[PDB]
Amino acid sequence: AYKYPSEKLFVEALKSKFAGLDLSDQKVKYVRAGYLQNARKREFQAAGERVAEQRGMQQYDVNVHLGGMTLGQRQLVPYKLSTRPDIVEGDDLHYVNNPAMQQMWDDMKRTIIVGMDLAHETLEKRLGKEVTPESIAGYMEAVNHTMPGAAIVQEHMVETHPGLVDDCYVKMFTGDDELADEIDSQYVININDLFDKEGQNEKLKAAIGKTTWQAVHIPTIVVRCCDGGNTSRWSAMQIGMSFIAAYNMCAGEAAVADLAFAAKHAAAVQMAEMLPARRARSPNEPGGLSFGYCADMVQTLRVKPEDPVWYTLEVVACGTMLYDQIWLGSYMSGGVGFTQYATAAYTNDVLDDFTYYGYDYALNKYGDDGTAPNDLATATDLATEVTLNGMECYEDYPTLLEDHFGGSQRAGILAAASACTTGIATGNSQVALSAWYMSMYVHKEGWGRLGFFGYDLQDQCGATNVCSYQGDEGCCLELRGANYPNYAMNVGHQGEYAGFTGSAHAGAHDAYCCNPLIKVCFADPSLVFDFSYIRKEYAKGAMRTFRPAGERSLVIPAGV
Amino acid sequence: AYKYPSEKLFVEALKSKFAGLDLSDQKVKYVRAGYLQNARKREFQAAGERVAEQRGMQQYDVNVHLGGMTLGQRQLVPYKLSTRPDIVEGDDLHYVNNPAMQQMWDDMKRTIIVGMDLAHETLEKRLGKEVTPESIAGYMEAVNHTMPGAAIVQEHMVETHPGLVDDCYVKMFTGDDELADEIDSQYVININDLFDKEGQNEKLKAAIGKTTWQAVHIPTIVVRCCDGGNTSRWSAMQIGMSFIAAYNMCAGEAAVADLAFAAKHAAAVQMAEMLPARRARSPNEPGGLSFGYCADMVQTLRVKPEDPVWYTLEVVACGTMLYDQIWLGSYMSGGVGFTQYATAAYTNDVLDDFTYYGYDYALNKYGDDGTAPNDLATATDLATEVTLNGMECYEDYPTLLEDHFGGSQRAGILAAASACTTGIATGNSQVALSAWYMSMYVHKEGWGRLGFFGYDLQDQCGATNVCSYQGDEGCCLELRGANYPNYAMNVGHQGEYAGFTGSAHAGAHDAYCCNPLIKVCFADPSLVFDFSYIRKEYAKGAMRTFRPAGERSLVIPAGV
Amino acid sequence: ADTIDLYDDRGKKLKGDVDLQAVSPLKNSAILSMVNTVKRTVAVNLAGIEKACKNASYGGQSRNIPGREVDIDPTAKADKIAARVKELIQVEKGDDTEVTVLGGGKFLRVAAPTRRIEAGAEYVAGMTCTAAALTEALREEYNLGLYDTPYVKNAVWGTYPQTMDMKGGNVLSVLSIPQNDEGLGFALRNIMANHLAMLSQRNAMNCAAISSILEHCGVFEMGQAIGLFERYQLLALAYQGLNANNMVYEMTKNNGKTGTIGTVVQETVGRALDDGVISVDKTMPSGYKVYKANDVCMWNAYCAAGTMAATMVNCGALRGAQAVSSTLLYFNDMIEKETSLPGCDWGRVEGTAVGFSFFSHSIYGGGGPGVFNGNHVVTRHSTGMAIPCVAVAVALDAGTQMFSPESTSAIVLDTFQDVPIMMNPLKEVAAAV
Amino acid sequence: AYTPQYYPGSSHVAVNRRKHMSGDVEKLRTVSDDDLVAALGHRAPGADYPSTHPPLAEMGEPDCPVRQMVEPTPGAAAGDRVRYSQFTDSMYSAPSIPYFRSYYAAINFRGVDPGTLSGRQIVEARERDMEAQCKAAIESEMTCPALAGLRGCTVHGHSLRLAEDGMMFDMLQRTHIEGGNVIEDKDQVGVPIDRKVNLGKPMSDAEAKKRTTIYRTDGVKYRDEEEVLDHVHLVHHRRTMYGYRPETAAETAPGVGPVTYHTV
Ligand code: F43
Ligand code: F43
Ligand SMILES: C[C@@H](OP(=O)(O)O)[C@H](NC(=O)CCCCCCS)C(=O)O
Ligand SMILES: O=S(=O)(O)CCS
Ligand SMILES: O=S(=O)(O)CCS
Ligand SMILES: [Cl-]
Ligand SMILES: [Cl-]
Ligand SMILES: [Cl-]
Ligand SMILES: [Cl-]
Ligand SMILES: [K+]
Ligand code: NA
Ligand code: NA
Repeated sequence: AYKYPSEKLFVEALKSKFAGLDLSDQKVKYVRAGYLQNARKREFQAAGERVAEQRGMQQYDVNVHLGGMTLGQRQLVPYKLSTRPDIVEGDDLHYVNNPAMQQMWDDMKRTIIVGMDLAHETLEKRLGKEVTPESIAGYMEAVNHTMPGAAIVQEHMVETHPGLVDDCYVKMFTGDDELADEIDSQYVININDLFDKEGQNEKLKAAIGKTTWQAVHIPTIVVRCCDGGNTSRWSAMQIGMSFIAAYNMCAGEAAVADLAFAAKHAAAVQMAEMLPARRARSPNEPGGLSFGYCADMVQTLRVKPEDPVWYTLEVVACGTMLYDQIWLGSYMSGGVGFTQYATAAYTNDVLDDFTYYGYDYALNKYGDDGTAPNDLATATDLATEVTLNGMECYEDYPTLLEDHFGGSQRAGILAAASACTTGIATGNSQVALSAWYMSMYVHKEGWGRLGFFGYDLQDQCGATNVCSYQGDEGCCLELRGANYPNYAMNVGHQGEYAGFTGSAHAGAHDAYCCNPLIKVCFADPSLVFDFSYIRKEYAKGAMRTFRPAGERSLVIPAGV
Repeated sequence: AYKYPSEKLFVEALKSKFAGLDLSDQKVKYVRAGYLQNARKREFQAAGERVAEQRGMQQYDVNVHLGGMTLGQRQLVPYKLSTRPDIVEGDDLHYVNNPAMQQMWDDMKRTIIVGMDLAHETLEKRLGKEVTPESIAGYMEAVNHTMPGAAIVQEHMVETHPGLVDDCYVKMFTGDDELADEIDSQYVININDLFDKEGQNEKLKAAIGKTTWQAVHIPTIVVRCCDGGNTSRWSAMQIGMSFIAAYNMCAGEAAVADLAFAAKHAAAVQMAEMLPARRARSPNEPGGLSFGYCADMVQTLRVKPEDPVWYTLEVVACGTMLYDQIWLGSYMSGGVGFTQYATAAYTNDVLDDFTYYGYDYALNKYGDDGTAPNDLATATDLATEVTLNGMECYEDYPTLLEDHFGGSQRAGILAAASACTTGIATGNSQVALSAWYMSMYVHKEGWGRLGFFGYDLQDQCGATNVCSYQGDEGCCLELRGANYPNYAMNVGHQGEYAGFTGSAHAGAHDAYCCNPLIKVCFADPSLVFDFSYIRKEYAKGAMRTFRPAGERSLVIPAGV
Repeated sequence: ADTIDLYDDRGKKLKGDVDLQAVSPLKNSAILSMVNTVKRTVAVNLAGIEKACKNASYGGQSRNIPGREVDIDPTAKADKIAARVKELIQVEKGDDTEVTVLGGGKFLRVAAPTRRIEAGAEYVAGMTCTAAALTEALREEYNLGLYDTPYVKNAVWGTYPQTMDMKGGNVLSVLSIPQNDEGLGFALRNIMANHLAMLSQRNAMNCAAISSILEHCGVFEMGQAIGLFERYQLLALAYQGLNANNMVYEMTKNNGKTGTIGTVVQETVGRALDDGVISVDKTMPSGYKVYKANDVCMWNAYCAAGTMAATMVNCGALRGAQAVSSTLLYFNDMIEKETSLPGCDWGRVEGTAVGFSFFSHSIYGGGGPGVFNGNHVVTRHSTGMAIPCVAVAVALDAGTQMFSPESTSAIVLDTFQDVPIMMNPLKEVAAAV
Repeated sequence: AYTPQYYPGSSHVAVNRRKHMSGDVEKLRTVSDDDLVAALGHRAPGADYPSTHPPLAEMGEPDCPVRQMVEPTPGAAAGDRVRYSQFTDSMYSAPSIPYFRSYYAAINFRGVDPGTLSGRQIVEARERDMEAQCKAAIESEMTCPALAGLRGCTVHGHSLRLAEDGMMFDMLQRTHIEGGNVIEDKDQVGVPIDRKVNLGKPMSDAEAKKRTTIYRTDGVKYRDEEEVLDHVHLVHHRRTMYGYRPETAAETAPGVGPVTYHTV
């Protein structure tokens, strides 16, 4: 079993940021260098000079910072992606500057899962058509021509440039191995090959049954021009065109409308539902994303289920970026936004140290993954120990506290380590949720501070709403999400909740948390972003080595 | 006054498409060449070959078209942008392939207008601050540094790359000429310079009064990653940061929340409001765009008000592309979509011929612009004559009927010409609306067809709902939009309604149709898209000579 | 069963030994009447209609549609218009339809007949029938025709139906449109704190009552007052909103000259102990005493009364609304520290207050206290035990706010200042028992 | 009347926390009125208080029973603006911690709007009332002028290593040491002021640890303060229990398990 080592996991990053530093020193010399100390700020200042000259109007200027000081009166320190060798400047993790982060969200937003069984039943009932592997194969060729925006029925149609929509495609998947083996492998997500550890493939096939699904991914450029509400509609239009051609239907008869309703509604599985008026949004936007679905999109669980912590922390990385940086920090606010509120959860191996410490504590006290008692007493023990140890780390290593300089960062990381430890130990997301709130209460009394002004709205509502069963309070964690009322506003929580939702199912040695269709869909390697190793992808984006979809270089000028 | 000439305005485009053709011929030889006739289709086929090889999965292939036939069994004909020399392949007008079209919408979605008076009153009342041209100038510098995503208060902030957000800026505007003159011109929309014809500047300043406004344009890249709901929130965050710095506030005191409510709600003028659940969308999306606002964004009226038809047809070009190609053809559906449903209204000088014919008829019968009787009898006369003349043109010129091959295109163009003629003549949008429905009914009986299966839902509800005053029926045209219930679904109407809403105010020689703030905001030459000549911009996009904002070349790899 | 003594807004006893159930939203005729009144009553801004038509400013927000002015003067014909509206909306002579001219002709109060609400599914029939009756009355009075009536219609209805609401219109409810509900049962929760302060005429005791009643009516409609939770909610309503046993009034009086949030905490603990609601449970080595609740729902009710009195003492001393967010937070944080018992709504008042403090002192949203309500994403989280304190704080403010009752809700004051349930809610609730 | 106990725990840090809550904080230094007004930055020393509304006596008030029994503060009666003081405190054993500054304000002063955050703590009140509250705090043992300071913006520093001279990092350097004393020569939002406000000597490291309310490994270790941990646990448990059902029976509902406490 896992054994926590003698050197803290965060020490390497500290030594790599501060070569030669005595890590016990509570004091430092401030040189007040300002922005010139930092290559990225200097590059930004020069970029702002060009912007202003080209457009005839002032833009970025570090000297506009208030007080007569530029950024960097203290040292501006870079960030190591956790479990990676890559150290990047902080700005390289801003979502606007990071194409890997943009493409992760675009890959989620442009996806819809659509059942095929109802459509096939419609063809049989209304038209008397026979559906066979041969007819399905013709349909799969049709839908991969039409889905990116190309014509199959009419004359004199104009079409999308195939190179602008190269990321759009459709694959089918099924729990019926006999059907899966008859269709050309280019069109099929192979559950057996992708889910070859701990019998995960059999768990998924049993859960899906002998039903057939299409994983549809519309073009990135489309969701960029438009919104997530485009996705199920775009998918349905081209599914319908493909059924018309593949089954020799009238191109617009009553039965076509049954196919439309099936593909748009009855057999459609959105990533997220709509939101209420104050935060009005179309479907397939982040506020509607449930924590169980977020956890199921991440794929480290199919690669290495024997280390539940790794998958857990990749889910944290996925969720904290999406929910804090893009959703809360952009869709719901904007500006400079919330980069470091999220980086605290996925850089410098800090949450990893605190969580592996807890995993080791729980293994030794309660036993194997997922066997700890599913009760409030166990959540109390694990949360308190994990939180005290983490607070002691921040107290004993001054540059660790300086990394998580904002209390909100500290609160989310200490509570995530607590709740992830509890999830893996008990195998129960709801018990882990009690542990999350306990961490916050413990933290507040130790230091006489917690997070930002409004950090613990959900915190103080939290313990009492874990086990409520009242209409707008009660909800299992897997089905909560960014629209659960107490959670609808604040940084430093949503991605951590997805993380420990994953931790509970990793501790139980499950193949998924909430929806096996989501799990299979996002395992497919034909997606642009690699959902199996989130932090590795973020490093590529920060290093300008991630190629996203959706660019318009094919149809724009260049020139001097 | 205008005199309609001896040669139809659409003849040039016919002769340039078909060199040497006798335009009276009703018959043609079909050669059945298929896709190889057309350079763009051949390029697309080659692009699809690369896509498939690069990803290991079939994508575009012309031979997937049903029937054993590829596109182009007839001749595939290009399109001349109306009033422009540019002739382009039809695919170059698909919104996905045309960056000018994408940037037009992005410029609208990323814009919010925010009053400053309430904010200034808050500073006076709550803090006792004096607001002066000097303090405003400091605020304008602060907001142009912070708006794109840069820091002004905190230490150790990470920021957006200035080059990725070079299109983001804020200008102020005011009807108070003394304040406008005191602020550096780089920060001010100069109403007197931009609106120098027919006293338009004085009309705008009188309507706005001595009130002060900010035109905020957030980064294109942000609305591409997110949605139109991001705009007012992003704007408010950085307005808030800028007031904190410029007025030496506590960086987070109760008064700051009053500034936030002012910027987000009380003094915020969205481009569009939210939509109901079935078509759930954030604010600043096309479904919420009123026809009056769409017409006021187009700026040909400030350039050449003495030709009301030109501005009118630029509005038609703006609206038909946005509402049919992007909104209905993507947000609300998708796929190949609705390019030619819209191109019929802005190519080959067809609508221009039909509308200038009507303008000449009305000038000779009723007199000067805007002076015709505002009654049903007048709408009847103008719509019938314009519709009959246009039908005769389609009957006498077979290649004109071949261009508007779909009944829906013909219906929208005949009715647009009828309604724009009525709007210019009467100066009344609501009377013009009666003329629009009259054209449809005349058309239907002449040819025993109108549009697609569902084209005239609004059509047949239409005459009776022009002058209804019932709750969900009555509405002046300026305030109707793409969420007016009868209008919420169908191509071939929305952009034309925006066009003749513009035609009525052009005929009356007004400076705007619905909101002077929108008018001034979109006159600013610092926007990426040129709102003063829509069809010229579309030609640039179709020719790959339009440079859009929002690309990620600065932070992505290239390589071999 | 539980009984309470009912006291008025001046601390005088109204009725003794009243069954807790007799103040239930499901049973008390005055509460049921209050709900009916807020559903079916609308304010009409005739001056606003006149201005929109004369200035072609249909839809508001600086809109102007040149050339489309309609020169009509409904404020000068308000009595004739009011009589026509009444004839168009009344179902039967002598029914509960009311149309009253206010402000010398500037406004109408329209109480649509209850039968129109009963015949529908929601509460919107008042707004829609009033808007329709007004549009017809203006068309008739001013001889409007085919092409100008649509513009006048937008003067009344705003941008409806391009928008879901009557945005920029001149028909006003204290409720919002149903589609603005955050969830199931939220319509009576969607009442702006500035409106509540005007309903009460800035009588803070009456504001507590009106707001508490409507909040708990919402909680009942949400399905969150079933079984044991009915007693939990009813005790909070009675003790926090209806001045049960005079506790809110007396605690405020006792702490009004020199008291603070903290002294109100102390008095609440002392009352709970003297009244047997809590007892010493165990004593720690330092001598710190852990308490236990002998009646859990009663302990909550005492904490709710204390939270209210603390608002009255602290915002009353400031004569400023903004301190309500910190009062709700620190009253409950410190009563937990003082007792080791959970605070009001088991942390949900404190949590609401944390986010409410943030969203009333930051860049990100919210505003001053007057813009919040039980349906607001920030302030929805307690089941009715936070917003009544917010509305009271808004009422107590002496002029520190930019978005004040007088600047956002003036027409609500004129519409409801003569309405008996809003003039003396505590007396009307007691009289209905 | 009820005798408050405020907070559990037996270490000297818990004793200090009860001192801050109860307001029994020692005065350690004197700051003149003019110096403090200059530091706060809302009006010139000696200037009349600006007003946001007329004095209550001049404009009258609504007929409200609460207004009629709650005495306005002096600043409310006068119609002062609501202004603020804001402090940042080092996690290296500053005397004060944010929540306990807010409890000090809420227990001991009338008509106050305190706010707690990790890197800043704010008190908003009518200007003259705010000044009196800030004077009490800044003159008391709640303040070391090296480990704490007035920062209305640009607050970064609470969690950073101290400078070599023991001053908490301030990006705007509103304070510095001269001759052993902390001198403030900018107002709380970073604007230079035309005076040197002498806040006196910083506390020794030993004095700071004797006066601090923070638990940490170099002082009173949090892990050892079992009474505070018990308190936290009791409150969490009872909140969880009553959210399920608000009755004593919930305290042993299935799922509670064998909850246990150190000292009770
Ligand atoms: C399958 C439908 C039923 C339906 O729901 N939509 C269809 C097809 C759909 C597809 C066709 C794509 C393809 O060829 O693979 C798309 C492009 C929408 C999409 N999914 O992207 C479209 N039509 Ni249709 N569709 C059009 C039209 C039309 C006209 C075409 C008449 C003719 O004489 O050619 C008729 C309706 C009518 O008779 O009025 C029509 C019907 C139909 N339309 C019939 C198929 C007709 C056929 O069998 O050939 N469209 C038009 O009238 C012009 C615009 C054109 C649209 C593409 C563009 O705007 O560029 C396209 C709009
Ligand atoms: C003006 C506010 C009030 C408000 O509504 N938002 C602010 C400012 C806002 C701005 C600051 C950008 C700039 O400097 O121009 C942005 C980036 C949001 C935006 N508009 O883009 C932000 N905060 Ni804030 N804000 C942060 C934080 C914090 C921490 C910082 C404490 C410290 O010791 O440095 C404190 C809250 C606390 O004390 O707990 C804080 C306060 C504040 N936060 C105070 C300003 C504090 C000051 O005067 O220095 N933020 C954090 O704790 C970490 C993450 C950080 C966010 C940026 C990122 O995630 O990268 C940023 C998130
Ligand atoms: C409260 C609400 O704002 P309003 O009060 O409606 O202006 C809501 N904002 C938010 O929740 C902001 C969330 C992100 C910024 C703060 C993160 S802690 C929104 O815009 O719909
Ligand atoms: O200072 S506040 O807590 O309001 C915001 C932190 S980003
Ligand atoms: O054929 S239909 O009218 O249904 C659709 C035309 S695009
Ligand atoms: Cl130093
Ligand atoms: Cl032939
Ligand atoms: Cl029950
Ligand atoms: Cl009980
Ligand atoms: K987008
Ligand atoms: Na190119
Ligand atoms: Na590059």
